[PDB]
Amino acid sequence: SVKYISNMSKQEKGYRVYVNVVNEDTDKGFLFPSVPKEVIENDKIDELFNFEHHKPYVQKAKSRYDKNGIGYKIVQLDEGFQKFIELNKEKMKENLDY
Amino acid sequence: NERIEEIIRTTGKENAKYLIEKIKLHDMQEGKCLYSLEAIPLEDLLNNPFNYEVDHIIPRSVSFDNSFNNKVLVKQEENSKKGNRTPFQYLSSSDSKISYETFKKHILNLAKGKGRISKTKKEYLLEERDINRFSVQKDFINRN
Ligand code: NI
Ligand code: NI
Ligand code: NI
Ligand code: NI
Ligand code: NI
Ligand code: NI
Ligand code: NI
Ligand code: NI
Ligand code: NI
Ligand code: NI
Ligand code: NI
Repeated sequence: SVKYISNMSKQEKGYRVYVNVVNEDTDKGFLFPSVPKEVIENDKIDELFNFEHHKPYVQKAKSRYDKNGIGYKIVQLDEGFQKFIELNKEKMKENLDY
Repeated sequence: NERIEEIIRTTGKENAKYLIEKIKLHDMQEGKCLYSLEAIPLEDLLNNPFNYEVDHIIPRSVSFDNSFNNKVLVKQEENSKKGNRTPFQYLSSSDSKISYETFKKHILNLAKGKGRISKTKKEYLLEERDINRFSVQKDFINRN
């Protein structure tokens, strides 16, 4: 199974984070409404699932995991949140996510 | 009402009979698909009405709301991608075309600023809780 950071949004006290867990045929999307800033800026991905999230939305696995529908570049969770922020900072600014 | 009345006269009463609900939602939304914020030209809605569907903001499984407060006109693909999710759950995903922040800013202005939508519809659109939770479904049932 591969975990992707698919979407992020900077908030006043943290970050909204969306993670897709993909295996052979299933995509499970986890919506984390509020992740502390300290976890985000330090790439503490091992602490991500310690925080509250919605129940996973289950759908068929996509044939491609390049960019999300907004245009942000999708990164693997092991690459860290800072990677996602670095590649998508300008686009997130135009979508009120940064 | 006057704009809708002019549309009915030009389109004819026959075409107005089957699409009046979509025309009202289109007028309410100022011609915008609420989930993609893309333009829905009136001529395309009148000529290809099946390309646009009436989505229930909160699934009636949870909402029990079939009124206009729980209905929005969206592109067919957006209704398909959303599934049984809230707008918040859908727009935070990787399946959406716009961010929830852009969506929320537009919805707040559509309600507070323009008054095009009801307070009930605004709270449906900006619902940020997990509608799959026992407690959240209980709150929706108890609000009745
Ligand atoms: Ni991974
Ligand atoms: Ni939890
Ligand atoms: Ni792509
Ligand atoms: Ni129709
Ligand atoms: Ni009607
Ligand atoms: Ni026309
Ligand atoms: Ni359902
Ligand atoms: Ni109902
Ligand atoms: Ni309304
Ligand atoms: Ni209001
Ligand atoms: Ni509880």
